[PDB]
Amino acid sequence: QSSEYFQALVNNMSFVRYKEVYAAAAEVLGLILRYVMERKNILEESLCELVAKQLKQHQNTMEDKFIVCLNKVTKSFPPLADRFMNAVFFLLPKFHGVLKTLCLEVVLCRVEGMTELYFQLKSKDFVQVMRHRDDERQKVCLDIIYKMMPKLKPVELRELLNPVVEFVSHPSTTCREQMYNILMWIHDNYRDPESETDNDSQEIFKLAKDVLIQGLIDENPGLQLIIRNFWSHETRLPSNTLDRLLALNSLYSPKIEVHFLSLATNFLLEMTSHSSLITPLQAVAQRDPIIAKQLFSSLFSGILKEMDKFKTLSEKNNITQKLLQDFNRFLNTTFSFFPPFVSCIQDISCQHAALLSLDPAAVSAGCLASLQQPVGIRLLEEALLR
Amino acid sequence: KYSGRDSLIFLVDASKAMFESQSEDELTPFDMSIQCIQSVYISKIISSDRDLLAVVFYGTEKDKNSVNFKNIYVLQELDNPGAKRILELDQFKGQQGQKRFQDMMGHGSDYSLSEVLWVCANLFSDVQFKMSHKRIMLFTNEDNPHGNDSAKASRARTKAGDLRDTGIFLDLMHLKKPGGFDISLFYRDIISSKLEDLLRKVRAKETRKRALSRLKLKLNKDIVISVGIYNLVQKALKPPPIKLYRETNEPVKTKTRTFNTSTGGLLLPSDTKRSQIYGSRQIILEKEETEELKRFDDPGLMLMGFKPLVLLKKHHYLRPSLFVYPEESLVIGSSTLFSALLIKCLEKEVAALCRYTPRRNIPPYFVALVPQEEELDDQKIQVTPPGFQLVFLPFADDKRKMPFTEKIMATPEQVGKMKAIVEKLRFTYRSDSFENPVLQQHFRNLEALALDLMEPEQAVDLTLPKVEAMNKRLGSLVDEFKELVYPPDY
DNA sequence: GCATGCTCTACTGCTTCGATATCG
DNA sequence: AAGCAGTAGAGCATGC
Repeated sequence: QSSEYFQALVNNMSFVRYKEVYAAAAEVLGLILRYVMERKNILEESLCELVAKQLKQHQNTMEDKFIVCLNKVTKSFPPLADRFMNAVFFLLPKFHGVLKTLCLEVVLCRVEGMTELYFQLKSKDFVQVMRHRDDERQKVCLDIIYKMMPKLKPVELRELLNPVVEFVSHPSTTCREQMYNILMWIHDNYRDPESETDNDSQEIFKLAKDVLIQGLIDENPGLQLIIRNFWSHETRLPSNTLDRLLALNSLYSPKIEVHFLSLATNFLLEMTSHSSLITPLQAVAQRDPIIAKQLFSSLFSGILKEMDKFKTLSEKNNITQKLLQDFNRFLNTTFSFFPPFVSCIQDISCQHAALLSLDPAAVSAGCLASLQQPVGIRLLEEALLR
Repeated sequence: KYSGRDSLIFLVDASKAMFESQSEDELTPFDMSIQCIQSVYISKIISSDRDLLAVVFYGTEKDKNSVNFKNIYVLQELDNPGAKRILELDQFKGQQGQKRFQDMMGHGSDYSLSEVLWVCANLFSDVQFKMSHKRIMLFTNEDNPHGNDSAKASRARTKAGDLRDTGIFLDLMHLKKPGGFDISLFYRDIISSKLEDLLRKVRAKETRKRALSRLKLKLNKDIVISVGIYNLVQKALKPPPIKLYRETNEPVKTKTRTFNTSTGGLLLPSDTKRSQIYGSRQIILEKEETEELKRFDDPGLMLMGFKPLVLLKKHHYLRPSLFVYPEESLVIGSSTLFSALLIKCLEKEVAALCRYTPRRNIPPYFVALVPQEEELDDQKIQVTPPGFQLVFLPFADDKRKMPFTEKIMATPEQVGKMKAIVEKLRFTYRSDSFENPVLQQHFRNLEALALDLMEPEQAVDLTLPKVEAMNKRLGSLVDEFKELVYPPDY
């Protein structure tokens, strides 16, 4: 009958000397408990109580075997650490090695539904074990933070975000994949769109507009197709014809200038609707800088040549004064000047009597350090004429 | 476990009227609590000097805690009893200390709830060691501290239940707001007055437990049994006198050599031999030779007959007496053979006789194994454990010879007087408490240097006779017992 | 063909410290 | 004695 067989099994859990019997005993106990949980018609009220009484017998005599068996029962049974949740938090600054990974493996499961979490995790110095060179700890400790975002106030999220975005210089694409997975929500639901709210609710959006722009030069393609299809989404970069060209100035960020021209024509060239030669041009631009510079410098004046039909007389002045402002911003902002980009802006400005009066204090210190002096000399002389 | 350590957190309730004099000019409970805490530290700094002892005041005005709550001020952290900790802490004695605590932290606030027990749990969790005892000493006098808000009562009993789960237990040492124990209130929900243990009773003790030898008793040649030879009365004495440099205040780390062979130089273990002189002729030998001339047997116990408990007179003893117990590193069943041997040796009142060689090279020695059956009671008065006991036995030049040839008879006019005298002086023995004057005053004298209060402190010695209370208690029969039959008469 | 690479547990020793014999 | 820590060395899987 069903009163001694289970007792013999849970009693053989206590045979705690040899590795294979009690760990697999805990695992098969998790299987039995899960089958009788989802299959409710058979009772579980004896068995869950029996195995939990065994674990409460376990935890004070020896603790390593307690956390091992609780880890393996929770490997397929969530709700059986509620009775031990203060015990595992009591144990958490006591375990190193693989066992700290084991405790964190436990604590991931019973979060989504738990209140008042960040106090305990802040007490157990979480932001000093989110910054140690193991890999699996650092993957699991970020998968909890993808779960406990929508329970925090922005007073603490700006304390979490300061070492979680130290992970762009990390190896191991799953870890950085998590770190670009949390910022994708912190951008999409904190857009603070002129709402007059807070300085931290506008400051985390600044530091999350930093990393979704520095993450376009990652060393793992196949990942960056995700970030490109994020950034090339309708009403996320405005996709009419010309507004995308204007908005491409907004995501400049001088950590990516070495790739800026190829990225700009890529976002501009994706929205086609010719097939035989456009696709090798997209292919050939992002390999060599000079033909890419030529391609952006022709696309710019192509759209500005079409714009003189539409977009009436005041709007021409508005768009052109904004563009002049942006190019001034570029020359003042750049930190290590890229020559076939500095030449590209001072080559696309010189051919318009609306963008000429640029910044002669900026053109000079730009082209004495970019070593592209004869495009600047021609720009100032085309200015001093007319 | 053997290398296990215990832990204690002093949680002080200095909030509302405990900082007041209770409008009583008789005793102040803040200074009473700080005196009790000083007594605990000042005893366990030589009694049990490795446990963990922390001091935490709550209900204060400021705050100091690593989760950063309010009204809660931890003062020190879990560590040894230290002279710095007590010289820091005794600045809160008396009214001068009341004012100094007022200006240093202040007093009075709406004190906490569950959050102070949360601070205690985050104080215990940090320690990476093996905690064996988890106790909290609460010094409070109010007994309905949240008697206007039931949500805080329910959350406090919930958090105390979750502190009871992981293995933390509190014993609130009750201060005397009504003096007598008349607060028969409902504080049963949290707990698992008398202060004399914390006050006086332990000025010179220690705590330890080892086994001293693990030997094996062989009966014929092949029947072996394994016994641990415990020691139970050990003659504690004063610790070794560390050497110290004068100026830099550090140990000296001495070193030792041997030379000057009528040449100087420097020597080794091999160049020199051992020697003796006997009148006229000199012997020389090696160190292995003088260590091997006392070499008989192997370590263990050797069964050499049986005897009942009637020949041994307790005139005959030589050393203290050890205690042999059936350990568990030969077989599961040496306990059973010892239990059978115990039962038979006790019921036929027979005692074993053995030879006993203590360690790897010692001459053998005859012992006698006397059984002992345990005694416990209703309330677990575990006064004896069940097991066997060594008694040593002398050999030859132990027993000397007296002059001894004197035998004079007295007169029986004194026996009833002396029976009345010894019935006058009759007290039922003792169980404890006959402590050591020399070690005791050495403890107090060492207190009076690193604590340097005034002078050598109290030094009563409970081993002196009180002739002033003996004379009146006996009465005026001293003269009649002095000269009933016999005058000295000069 | 043996030449290499890789993995878990019993034999050796370490260190504290309490006791014990022994010297002075 | 009481406990920890290392590791030497014999036993699992694939190589000019």
